Amino acid sequence: GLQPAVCLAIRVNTFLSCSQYHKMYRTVKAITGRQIFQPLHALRNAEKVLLPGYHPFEWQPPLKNVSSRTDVGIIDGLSGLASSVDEYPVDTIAKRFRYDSALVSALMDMEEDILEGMRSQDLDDYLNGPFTVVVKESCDGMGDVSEKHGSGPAVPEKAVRFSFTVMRITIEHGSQNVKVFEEPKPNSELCCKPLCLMLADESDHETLTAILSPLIAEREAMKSSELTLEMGGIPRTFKFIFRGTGYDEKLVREVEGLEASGSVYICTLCDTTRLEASQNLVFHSITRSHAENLQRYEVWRSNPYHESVEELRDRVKGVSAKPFIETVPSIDALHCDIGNAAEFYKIFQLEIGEVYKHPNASKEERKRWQATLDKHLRKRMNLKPIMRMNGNFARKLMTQETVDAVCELIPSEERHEALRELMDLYLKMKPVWRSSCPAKECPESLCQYSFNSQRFAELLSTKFKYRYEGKITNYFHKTLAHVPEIIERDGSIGAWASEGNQSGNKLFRRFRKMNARQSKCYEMEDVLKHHWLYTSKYLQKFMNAHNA
Amino acid sequence: GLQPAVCLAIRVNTFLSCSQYHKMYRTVKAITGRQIFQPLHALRNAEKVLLPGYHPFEWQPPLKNVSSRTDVGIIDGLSGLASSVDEYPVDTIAKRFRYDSALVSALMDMEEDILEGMRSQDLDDYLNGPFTVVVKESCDGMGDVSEKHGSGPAVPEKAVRFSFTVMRITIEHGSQNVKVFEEPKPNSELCCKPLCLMLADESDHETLTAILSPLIAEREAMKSSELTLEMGGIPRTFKFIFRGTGYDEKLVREVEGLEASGSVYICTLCDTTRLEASQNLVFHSITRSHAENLQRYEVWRSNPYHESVEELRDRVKGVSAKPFIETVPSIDALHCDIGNAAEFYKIFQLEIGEVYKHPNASKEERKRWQATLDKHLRKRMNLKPIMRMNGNFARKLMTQETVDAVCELIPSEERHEALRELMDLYLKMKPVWRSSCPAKECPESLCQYSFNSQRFAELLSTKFKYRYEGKITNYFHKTLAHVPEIIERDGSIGAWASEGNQSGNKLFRRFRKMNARQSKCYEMEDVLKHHWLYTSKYLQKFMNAHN
Amino acid sequence: MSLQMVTVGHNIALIQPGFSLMNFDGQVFFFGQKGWPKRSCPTGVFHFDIKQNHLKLKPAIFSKDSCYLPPLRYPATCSYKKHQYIIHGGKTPNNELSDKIYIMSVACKNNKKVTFRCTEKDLVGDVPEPRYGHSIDVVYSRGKSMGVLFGGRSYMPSTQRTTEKWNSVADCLPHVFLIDFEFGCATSYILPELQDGLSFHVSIARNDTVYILGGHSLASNIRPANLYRIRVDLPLGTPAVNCTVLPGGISVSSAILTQTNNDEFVIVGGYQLENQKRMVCSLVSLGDNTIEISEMETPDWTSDIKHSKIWFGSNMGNGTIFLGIPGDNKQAMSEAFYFYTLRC
Amino acid sequence: MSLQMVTVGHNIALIQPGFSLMNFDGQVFFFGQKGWPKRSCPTGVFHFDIKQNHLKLKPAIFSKDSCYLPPLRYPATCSYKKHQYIIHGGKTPNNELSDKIYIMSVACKNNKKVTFRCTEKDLVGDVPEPRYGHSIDVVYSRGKSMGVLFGGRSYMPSTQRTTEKWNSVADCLPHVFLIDFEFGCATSYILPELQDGLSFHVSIARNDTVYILGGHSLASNIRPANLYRIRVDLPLGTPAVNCTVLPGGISVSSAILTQTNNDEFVIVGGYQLENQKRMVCSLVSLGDNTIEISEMETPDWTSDIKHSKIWFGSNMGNGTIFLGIPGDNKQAMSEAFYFYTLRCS
DNA sequence: GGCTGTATCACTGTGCGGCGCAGGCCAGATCCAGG
DNA sequence: CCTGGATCTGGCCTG
DNA sequence: CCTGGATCTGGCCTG
DNA sequence: TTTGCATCACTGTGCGCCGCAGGCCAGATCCAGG
DNA sequence: CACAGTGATACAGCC
DNA sequence: CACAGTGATGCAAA
Ligand SMILES: [Ca+2]
Ligand SMILES: [Ca+2]
Ligand SMILES: [Zn+2]
Ligand SMILES: [Zn+2]
Repeated sequence: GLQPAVCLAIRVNTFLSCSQYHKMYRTVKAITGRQIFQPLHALRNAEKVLLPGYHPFEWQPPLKNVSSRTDVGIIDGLSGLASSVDEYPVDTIAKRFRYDSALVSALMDMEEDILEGMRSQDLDDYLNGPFTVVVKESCDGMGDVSEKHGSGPAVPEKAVRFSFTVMRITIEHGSQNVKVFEEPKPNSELCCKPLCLMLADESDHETLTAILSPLIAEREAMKSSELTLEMGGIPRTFKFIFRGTGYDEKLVREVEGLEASGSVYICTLCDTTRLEASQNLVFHSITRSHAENLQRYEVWRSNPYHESVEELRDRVKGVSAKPFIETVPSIDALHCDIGNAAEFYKIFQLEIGEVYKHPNASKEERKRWQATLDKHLRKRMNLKPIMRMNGNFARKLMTQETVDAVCELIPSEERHEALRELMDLYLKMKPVWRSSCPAKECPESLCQYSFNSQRFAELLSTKFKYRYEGKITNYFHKTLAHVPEIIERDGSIGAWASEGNQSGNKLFRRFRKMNARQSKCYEMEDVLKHHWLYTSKYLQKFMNAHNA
Repeated sequence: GLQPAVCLAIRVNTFLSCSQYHKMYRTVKAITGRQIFQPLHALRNAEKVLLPGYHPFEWQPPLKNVSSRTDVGIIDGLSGLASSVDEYPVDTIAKRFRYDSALVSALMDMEEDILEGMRSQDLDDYLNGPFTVVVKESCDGMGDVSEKHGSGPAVPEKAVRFSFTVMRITIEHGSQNVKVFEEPKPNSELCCKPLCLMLADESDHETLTAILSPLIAEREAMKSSELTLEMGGIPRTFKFIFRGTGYDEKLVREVEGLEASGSVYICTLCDTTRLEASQNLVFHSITRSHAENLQRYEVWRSNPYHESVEELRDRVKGVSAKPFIETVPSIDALHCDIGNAAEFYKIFQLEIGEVYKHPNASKEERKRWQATLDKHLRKRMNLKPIMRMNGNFARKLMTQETVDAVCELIPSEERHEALRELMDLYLKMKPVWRSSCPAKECPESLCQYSFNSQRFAELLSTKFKYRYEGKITNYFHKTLAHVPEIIERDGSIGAWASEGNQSGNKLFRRFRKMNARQSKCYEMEDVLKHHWLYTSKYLQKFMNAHN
Repeated sequence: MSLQMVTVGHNIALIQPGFSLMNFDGQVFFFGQKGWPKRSCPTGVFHFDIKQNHLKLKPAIFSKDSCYLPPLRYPATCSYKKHQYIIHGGKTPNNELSDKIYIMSVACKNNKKVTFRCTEKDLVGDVPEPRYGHSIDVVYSRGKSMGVLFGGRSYMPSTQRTTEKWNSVADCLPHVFLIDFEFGCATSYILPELQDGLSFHVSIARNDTVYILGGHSLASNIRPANLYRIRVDLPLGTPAVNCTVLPGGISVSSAILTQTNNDEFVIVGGYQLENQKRMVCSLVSLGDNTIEISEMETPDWTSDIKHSKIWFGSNMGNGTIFLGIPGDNKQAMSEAFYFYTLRC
Repeated sequence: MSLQMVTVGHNIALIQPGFSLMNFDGQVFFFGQKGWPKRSCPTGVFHFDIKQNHLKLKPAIFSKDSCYLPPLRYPATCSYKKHQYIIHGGKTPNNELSDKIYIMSVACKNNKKVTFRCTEKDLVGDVPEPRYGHSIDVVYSRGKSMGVLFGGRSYMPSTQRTTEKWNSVADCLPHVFLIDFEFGCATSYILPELQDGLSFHVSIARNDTVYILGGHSLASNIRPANLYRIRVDLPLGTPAVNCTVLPGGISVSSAILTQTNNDEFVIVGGYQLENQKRMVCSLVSLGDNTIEISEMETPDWTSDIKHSKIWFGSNMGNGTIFLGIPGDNKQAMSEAFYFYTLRCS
């Protein structure tokens, strides 16, 4: 005899569907006699406690422009968007939770961990102090999401997911803030809770704002309030700090009112140009923000100083659109690693082709250098050739052994020593923006980041001046300029990366294939419910009962 | 308390991996205190009983060029192919069973099925008579089977799978041949047993022959022998019949030594040409075979009559290569449906823009006609516009509601009458090659296939002269000219189709990522063993214990 | 009535439902592109140029004293003759409604290249709320000019708007606003002959009258066949606004209005019902006091317009309509809309 | 030696490892394509035409009396002066070995278009088994001609071949066959100086001698540096075959042999070990009794040949080698092989 | 002695986009050079 | 005979 | 001034 | 009350291929006037 | 310094 | 006439 919460945890954590759990339960009951598991309706009744819209909560003072009804679960993501024939045509299916309901469901799932942290931090148990919750929000479009047949809108073949992850819960005790919770695996798929799932292009700006504006409305509403929640029989108060860092650079340019990546203003953290980035290469400070971008859009739109296009663009520094999502100025660690690996791949193709001696080359010469590099990488590093740079190819490529393999194909020895010092500096700088706490597990590598960055910049300026004279990539400038400032501000890069969101994107296709109804009007509700149910910390403790 | 065979059937049939099963077993044992499930080494110990290489068997006469050992399991599919730098290079990772060991294991995991089937026909369970076992062999190449990193050969990103399916078993009692077993779901993925997995292009002829030649050698050895097998405590005597119907037309043309699909000789069953198939359309007979193709290749190679190349091709009828796998002249029903659906899609597109009245057109207005048809099929029939036509689009397109929706876009009612008559004739003819027994499910629709096919051919010749004068597609000739002879020869066409092998391709794509090691040297053995275990009827009867 | 298909150049994806074509010195321009303005055209105003059935959108710069305005998606446009354009309302690409008034006029003209002047006008007094789908017109009474604004669609007010129904719209109040473009003042007027709200209607301007016909209401969800004449008198004192219900109206929403001849207007396109599309056209001939709406002949609609579900488009000014049809199920590229040109 | 890269036209995928180039009247031809012959070229014999570094394969028809032969993948080719070519053995594209002898000769020549004549010759007597990787040569002794065949690689015999080891090869017996092309007879000769089997070796033909050097054995899996001179005497009675072991041999397998000058041969390419490739060339100068194998200068190998694992290729006949290199990784298109041309003065 | 549990091995996928194309065959323009 | 801008076109940044 | 073949090129069959 | 099973409109396996899309910016490229 | 698998094997602990 | 899911709901049976 198993409890239905235990059978629910076993069904959702071993990736079983309802149609396969029913066969397993039916065979176990019909062969062993007595009913070991529970039927499907008991599990359906048991999962209502973990979904949002179950527990009573109260905001103080009441949030602006939301309803105080507490039994709201999955709702339509369009938010009453008028689909009449006279208006802008909609072609989007969207389902979402309310934001406060998702927050109270996550906190009531994390209840046992919060009480265990208050026990283990030498604190009390009936403390009802102002808990400060830090969450991490992420958004990423997806491709090749093939739409279905049947009646419905003419839906595009993409999808956009919005997620959040509770990162750290503190409490005020005396004067110091002690940490009663901290996520041990922050870039995991187990803790990235879904919030809104829509089927539209990430570059379709009108549909994107029309779906994402209620979320930012609720988020701005609860950015300045206090949530009272009865946790274990005692009411406790919760403040929230929302930190949007799970975005790639293109979406940051889109939703922050900045130009595209090919512009002359390259950094989403400072007002520098691409020519000035290739001359200073280190010395830059973080200046951009959300309020500054709003003020610069108002300067662009009103045009108070009576200038032409070029002088106004130089005044507002590329801010030519209105921002509608507040994001944190930081670096996505995964895409930074992938972009740096692709730039080093281009460096490896140019150094075996003697471009520093022969500045002109045809296209078949470049194809031959690419063919030689791919064949020798298969020979030495056991790396098959791919056209889209992954993260595993990035982690295997940035090694000194790959530099030895490529240096087998270069006749000169000063080019050998130049590539060796370049990869040595890159591997001295890389563990700072990938470790989750670089002040504890690599503090000497954090202390020598500016010296190694200046040495890397001098090496790029001198020994590779056929490639980095008057131009640089954006991720090289992000890696060489702003990393100690982001470490001094946030404490970690890489913990706040968008990698758990991509692992959730891996889970999304699996739940869409084998854990949802195959109907166009029913897929998003089922995928949202099951992905919320998979990331439940209450159900993940039943699967760790053996080590308890 | 569960026996390890029951836990193995639960882990296999609910698509559970070994790691997820270990998690479930660990938490059930930790929260209950009892041992409900069995640990994974007990599942591995009970797993070896169902794999080939466990039971003793004996051949009479012994098989030529085949070993006498009975404990052979998963062997290398290269079969000792030399891989040094002097000779022709290898590029594949292949693993396979022996053919006799796999047929013995497949016959032994359906032991209770054969015993109950000979019980239900009022026979004795101690009969040792000669059982005739006819199987259905299928082979299909796949694409987008992505390569892995690591040490190993330069592998292509394609895969070829060989499989078989035991269709029916028959004992000779008295003067007539009463059947004991019959597969109820022939196109299912629960009955298509994998035999050989390899990583190569199907259009690479040398590597395909080098891997498939040991299997054809074993099959040719077993074609004229007899197998003794102790089943139920009594030795039984089996003899086998092999039917290669699970091939599409492209693989049949490549393997049986015939010309390609766009040739002037269009039928893999007879010797007609495309023009005389476009003139007669009904009146043909099946002439081609494997021995005749070998004789025609010998006539081509020896050139005994001293002819030019064109007169020699006219004498040989396009057999310019040597065949190496014996296939029977049948018709794949799935690709027949897909090809006829694409032909009717082109007919609808050419009927919208009235090519019968204005024969010349640019490609821009052709794209306009295709856009109009796509929008109206999304609006009316709820059909998403697809690029590659598949079977569900064929099943939803071949309706009278679809031609009633298309008839809103064309002005004339003469074309309404023509299209409605054409779709009515096609829907009268389709359940003859789709049903698994047309002599019992639709005998009225079977007995007038000739009249309906002659009416369909006359309607193509008259009301669609602008497209089908001088050229006809291959599957239309196959559909209109041959299938009464094929159903008279066999009894069914849709049962011998290759839909089970495509469902096996789906299972292969699942098992490659979810139930196998992620290594180049270890993925094919794990996928072959797990796909063998998934197809086991002994484990599949455990999941039907509610009866 | 000749219907002719128009091919568009390398920027098909800027034309969206809700664009507006303005006319300056016989040249046609473009406003209301899809998305925020790019770096290839930072102003968003384009040169609408159709010649031998090919459409090329060329960028148009602004003057140094201009205000760089967002692409409004459903504004209220009117010409005001010195010749300029008044736009009000519309949807910002972040789906917020605007209450600004922008005045677009030609600053300087060179050899086939025009520089515009966009000025934002302050509006004080009984101001209208931010809305879209409404109309504006200029009337001339006793040597003075006044802007007559009728209601449209807006969001719920700030004390009634919930995030579960954030994008829900409601029709505006049926008040009539008199906008003075000299001082930027606006006064509202409650008229008892106008009880229902109205949106996406047609508004023809005579000397001192505004003929408002068609429209669609959200409360009862019907398209009423009502016709209202709003007569404005402009004495030395306060103005006198008088509405009058007339028979002969048509059930019309989201139609296109052109002026082919003097005191002669043509209604093209629109929706009679939700799933039913309006394939007929209406000829409106103005007079001194009486108007009449008669039938003209139906133009030869092609097979893809008769089976389309929606259309859009606006007036080019030379008695010529530029209307669009949704393309071959969008997909990646290969044209999302099928554009046409209709001449009268 | 000048090494020069050659671009190939719209049929890159017909050249496979194991092709053979024949030479007729100064023109180079092609045989042994990949796969069975298509309808664009039903014979499989092509016109090997390299001019201003571009290769175009044009089809070549056969005569009406010809036999349409399969593409053999590792035959034994030799020239026999009408001038003709003798091929024996090889692999059919269904991976079966052949024992036929085809005689390729020019039937009629027109303005830059050649029609061939392929005749299959009956072989009776002490016939060799079907094999590949072997060699054949023609010797001239006292106004008569004889074909000298040495052993190669074959499959296991029919009473020793199992389906679990179906594609396993074993070296042939070291017997020497004397093939007469007048009557189609063959007699074998057991010689005590030849104990090991040999495959992929080089065989140079003087008047009545055959110099067999290099090779690779399968039993001991080494490449021996042995050199054998097979002297054939052709009297009125039975022939006398005498082998002689000489010092000076080289450890060579799968090499390319060309004849740049009269009584002067060049060994290009091959494999010295398995993972080790042979980047040196050997100059062989024949005499009346003595031969010597000296060093020549190493040609300037490019960066993709020095780091390739395998090569292949054959002799064009004008002292010019056509060798190939596996396509840089290959993305299933855009040339699966990189070809070169090496000249020798 | 036998049954159960856990570490080890080198790899996987989610990290981007599109359109018809590959292969082969055959007939119809298309063009270049010999009387 | 310039030459002063319109305007394609290809390369480079992020996905 | 033909004209008799080489040879591209696009359309059509199966996947 | 708790179990069990039908019902609903859909899914995928049915083929290929290479760099692309989107945007920005500086250098050719060219066309007609200061 | 992503992280939760993927399955066979080997060896320690234990009953 | 492919076939084994995909999950919520509704109603009959226990
Ligand atoms: Ca993405
Ligand atoms: Ca296939
Ligand atoms: Zn910066
Ligand atoms: Zn036929």
